[PDB]
Amino acid sequence: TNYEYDEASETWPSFILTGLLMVVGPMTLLQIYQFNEEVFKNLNEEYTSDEIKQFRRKFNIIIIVGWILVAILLQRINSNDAQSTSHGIALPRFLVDGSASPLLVVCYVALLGLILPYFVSRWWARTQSYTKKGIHNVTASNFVSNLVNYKPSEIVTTDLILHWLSFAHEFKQFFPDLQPTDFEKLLQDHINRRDSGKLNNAKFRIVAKCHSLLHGLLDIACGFRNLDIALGAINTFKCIVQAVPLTPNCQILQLPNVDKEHFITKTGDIHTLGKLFTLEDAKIGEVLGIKDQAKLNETLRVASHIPNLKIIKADFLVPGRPYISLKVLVRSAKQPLIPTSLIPEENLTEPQDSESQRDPFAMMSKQPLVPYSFAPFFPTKRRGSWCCLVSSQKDGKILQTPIIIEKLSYKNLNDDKDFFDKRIKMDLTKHEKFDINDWEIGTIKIPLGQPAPETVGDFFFRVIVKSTDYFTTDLDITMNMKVRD
Amino acid sequence: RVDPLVVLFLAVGFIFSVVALHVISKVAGKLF
Amino acid sequence: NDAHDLYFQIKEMSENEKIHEKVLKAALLNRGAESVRRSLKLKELAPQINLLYKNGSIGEDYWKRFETEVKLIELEFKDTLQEAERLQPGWVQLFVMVCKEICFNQALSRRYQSILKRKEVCIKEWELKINNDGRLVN
Amino acid sequence: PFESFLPEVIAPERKVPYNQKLIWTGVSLLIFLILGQIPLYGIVPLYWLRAMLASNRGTLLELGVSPIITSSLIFQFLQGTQLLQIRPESKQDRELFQIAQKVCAIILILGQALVVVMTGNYGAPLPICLLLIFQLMFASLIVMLLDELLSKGYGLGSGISLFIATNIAEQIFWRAFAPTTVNSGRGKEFEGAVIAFFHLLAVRKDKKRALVEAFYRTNLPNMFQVLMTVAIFLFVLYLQGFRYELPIRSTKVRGQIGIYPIKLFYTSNTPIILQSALTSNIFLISQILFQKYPTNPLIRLIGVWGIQMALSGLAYYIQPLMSLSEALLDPIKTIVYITFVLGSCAVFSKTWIEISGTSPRDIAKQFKDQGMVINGKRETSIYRELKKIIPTAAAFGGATIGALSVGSDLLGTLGSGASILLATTTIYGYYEAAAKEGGF
Amino acid sequence: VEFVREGTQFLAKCKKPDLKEYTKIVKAVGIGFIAVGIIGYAIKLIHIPIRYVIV
Amino acid sequence: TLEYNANSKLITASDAVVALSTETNIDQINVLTTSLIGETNPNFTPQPNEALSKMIKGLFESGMKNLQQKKLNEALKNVSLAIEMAQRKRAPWEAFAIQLPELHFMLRSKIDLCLILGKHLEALQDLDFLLGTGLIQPDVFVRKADCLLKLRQWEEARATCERGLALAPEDMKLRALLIETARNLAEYNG
Repeated sequence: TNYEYDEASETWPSFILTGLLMVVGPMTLLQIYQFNEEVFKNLNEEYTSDEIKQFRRKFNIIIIVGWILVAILLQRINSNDAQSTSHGIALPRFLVDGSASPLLVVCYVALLGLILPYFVSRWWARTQSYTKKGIHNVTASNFVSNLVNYKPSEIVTTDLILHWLSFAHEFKQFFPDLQPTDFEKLLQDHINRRDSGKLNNAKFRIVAKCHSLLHGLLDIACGFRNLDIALGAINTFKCIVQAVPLTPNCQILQLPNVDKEHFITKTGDIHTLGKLFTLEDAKIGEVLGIKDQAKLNETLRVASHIPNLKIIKADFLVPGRPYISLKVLVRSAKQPLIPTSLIPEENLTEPQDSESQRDPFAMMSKQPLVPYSFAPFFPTKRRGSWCCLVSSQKDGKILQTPIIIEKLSYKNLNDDKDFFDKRIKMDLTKHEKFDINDWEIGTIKIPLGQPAPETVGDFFFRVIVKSTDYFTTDLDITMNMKVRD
Repeated sequence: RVDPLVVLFLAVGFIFSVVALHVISKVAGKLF
Repeated sequence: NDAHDLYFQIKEMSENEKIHEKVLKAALLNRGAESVRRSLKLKELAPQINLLYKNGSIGEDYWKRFETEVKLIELEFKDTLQEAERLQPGWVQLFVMVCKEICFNQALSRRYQSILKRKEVCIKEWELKINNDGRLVN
Repeated sequence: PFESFLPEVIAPERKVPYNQKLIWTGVSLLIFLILGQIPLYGIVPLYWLRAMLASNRGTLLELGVSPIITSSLIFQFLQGTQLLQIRPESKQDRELFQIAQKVCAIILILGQALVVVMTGNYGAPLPICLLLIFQLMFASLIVMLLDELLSKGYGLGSGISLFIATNIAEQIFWRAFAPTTVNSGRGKEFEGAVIAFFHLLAVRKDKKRALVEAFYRTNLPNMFQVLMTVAIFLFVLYLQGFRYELPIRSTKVRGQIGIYPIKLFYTSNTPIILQSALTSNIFLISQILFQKYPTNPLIRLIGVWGIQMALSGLAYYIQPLMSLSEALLDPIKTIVYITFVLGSCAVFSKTWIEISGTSPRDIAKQFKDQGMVINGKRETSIYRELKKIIPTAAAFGGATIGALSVGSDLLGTLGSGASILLATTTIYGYYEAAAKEGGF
Repeated sequence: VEFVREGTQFLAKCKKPDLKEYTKIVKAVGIGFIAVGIIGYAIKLIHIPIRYVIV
Repeated sequence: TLEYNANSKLITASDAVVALSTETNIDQINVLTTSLIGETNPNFTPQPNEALSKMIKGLFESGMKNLQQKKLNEALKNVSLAIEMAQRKRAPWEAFAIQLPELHFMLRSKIDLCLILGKHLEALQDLDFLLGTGLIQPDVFVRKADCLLKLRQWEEARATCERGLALAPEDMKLRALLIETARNLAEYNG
């Protein structure tokens, strides 16, 4: 039919009243109704440079206004005074027949012609151009083309991976003036702890961005079933996060306050943390050449808190989908070796329930996260990570995508059990504070991703679990599955 | 052969043409 | 990254400078070996490429580019064989076997030649102190 | 078998995530809703069919989804009569069936277009007629391509049920928050429940005086109907979780233990749809014959219309109950109507579970093909056990559907129970699909 | 009288959902229904003055 | 660009800087040309040469006889010269299944000789080349792990002996090498 607009402004006030009430009510009701120790969260910012701090720093009133408007309209309504059918609308008269009659239709047609299509096209292009992994399409194409025409003769090094990363297309959008050679030079300066002078803000950006690029490159390398490239990628990620060139004696060079010109000149036999902890406490400082107890305590505490891995039990499992399970023993570089026989074996056993048998990874997903890493030179703050990869032993080719685990308990590294030192050498296993049920043992479950071979016999495998932030000792074991039917 | 953005653009052009014809026929009677 | 245009350049130079004849046949054999190597590479890489494409982490246009290059390589090899028959009559049945042998032969030769450069890489990476005779002096 | 060169949208080669599919469904629904609001240019029935076909007169969507639904039902009948003899072993046959569906939908569109432009009340007097025909033709093509796109994989599911649920939810929201006003003697009155409620609460400032009147609203929808509607909504929601699960295990590969669920509303959509369709057709035919034929023995026996409503006849018993008043006046009529609707929905559920190819024998054959077997039962008894659960489940589901529908029709909710249950089952299917798939 | 007995036995054999999943189910379905209904209501409301001014 | 020699008929790129792939293709073409010059028959057969193989055998025997004479220095030089001649003066279009095994046989003896002499880096590189070119035998893992232990790389030594045991678990020397590597690594860390 034909309605009649409100010219007395008597009908729209209650409409706006209920419209604002229905939105304020539930929001106000909702507003009314509304595990893993970390020791580096304080020490990281203690050694971070000022420029990096500045870079990281640079890089509800709706309720009250609704209540105010509600009060205003309520008072305005209270100030007001006030057989055939007469249809009418609540919309006022001026908004439809006043001087602003074409304004509504022109803004409507504008919003429907230029606002919606342009925005939806931009959003669609942005969501389509990017890969599912989280990188650009051009970078993925470049990585694939590079791995395609790769001579097996050339041995993989860090400089080769840096040169490959220097062609990242997502770096061009950040700085359309720079060149790939400039990116390579910047990354070399960062690894060698050199100053860019003026392009520090760009070096920090590209360093922060290389992370997802390296993960994508690792994924593609595991796709092409090439092991050396993946191992070199892991090493490059380590070198980047630690800001140090790859050397044989690097597990000690990753320390906060060391002088290479003194250390390398003095000794030539210290290459791991165990060999260093073999020495005395003052001997460590005299060797490192820092001669500052107030700072020696800091470097000792940071060096005695990085995790070392060690296997306890590894075996196959043959459900409908075969998957391996791991028993890892996270220990520090200072605690001595404990025999595996002392384990009560109860933590090794698994409860067999319907829910646990349905999804074994449920208990694994219960372990706490890993704390923040100690990156005195990385721009942003990162957590620890552990990526595992499995390959064959007959030919030496990767057989599946890499799995990256993040949930783990670092309880055995806390400063509570400091009596368990290596230099004591008094059989601390028979100690009054020795409680074999206090040491927690995490678990790791790795699916095979491929069905078991239909043949019968022994088939060897090899799983590696490398670090991503530190240069600790990792695992390299070979296991064989005995299909017997 | 046919992309979704093409379909959306066709629909937008259709509704735009209809409303343009409507407003043109209204203003033609209003002015003359 | 190919020696295809190199054959055409050599042909154009021979058309004017009167170079020897066997160099043309040699360059043709080299181009054929490169083409057959590329074809075998594509044949052996197709399954993993298709797997990664189905996984949804490679994009879309690269798949079509690969499918196109698949037949582009075949067309180039056919043109090369036609040019070979044009240069030498009744020399096709032996051409395939000669190509198949020289491909592997030069691949092995390059892989062996690379060790001279490969050697010092590990030296620089491990900071070894090596005197003459290849022995270690710590 | 023939050749055709027509536009068609391409399906994605890879899986579309949840976010993009949600965005596409939303924008498609928005465009479909905008199309149904624009009136024609050159211009100067039963509400039941207009609501069921998701269409309204006087706009670009006067046709609605009628051509698509008619083509789909036609090819359903052609597949049921086994005339196309379609073989699943070939994809060319499916492509030919799809191209035939498109070419028949377009010609049915143009035929209905010429029919309505020559029959409609717009008038006989030419270029205006041509442009008016072309406009609605292009609109039909656009909505057809939109449905095809939403079904290709860019959408959560089909588009017809989505549009129907959209129209139902819109009718429900409009019957509750009608901003319009009507002044008839007493004063300007809202047609929505909450709007008029807050209006009488504010302008009168008398709690006891205004509340007793705003809660009853003998002539217009009130808050009580809204409460009954949300109550039956939560009720049918709670009725969705009811499902029978039996233990199953595989025999081809060991270590495969699973659970097969059997819902209560197995094919809930079909029996209520059949009942509504037959009732609407019966009412239309009876009204037509009573308008054409003045008075005849059989015409009076099958149905007589009065104050219009049917009374004292066969069609008098098929009419749904209005409220508790007519319920308490004629209990025999209410009882016979309840028995009729229950029997109809039950037999419809039975025949549909028989004809759809989901019989206990069919699922037993499917299990034997897959090799699945019960954990604590033998192999030769799977069909015997299914015979004791599947038909009873279907009959009970149909019975509860009929009970919910008659209860909604009696309590006087905001809308008819059939549309509400259709929307709820559509939303529940979408939600369970999104949950089983895995995504935010 | 056997039909209601079979129905009672069957419903006793079905699985009634508890609150922990019922809340998620009702939340999802209510969010969907409200999201479609508000859009429909706004679209029908805004088009009325536009249709009046245009035509 | 590129210049053409007249008397030598050897193609050389006259540019100052060129790509490495271009250099490899140029060298390959030059080798092909100098082989086709020596080969006079129009349609050469994939059958290998005879006098060349005989000279290779003679040089190899002259190098081997130094071991009977207990001369450990000149034998390595003679074997290296024989391998160089066999690699250079052999036509590319010869049979692969005959050029591979002779090279493997000579390379194994050369590896053993340089390992006995006391050279480790060259022996390690040759072992890696032989393992990468498509020969997997438990007889090379022993020497590779021994060389790695001699040049103090414990992780790769452990990986190598583990892979070797993953193919010949019944060996008695691989297990001794594994024990020695485990002890050396325990000292390296602890």
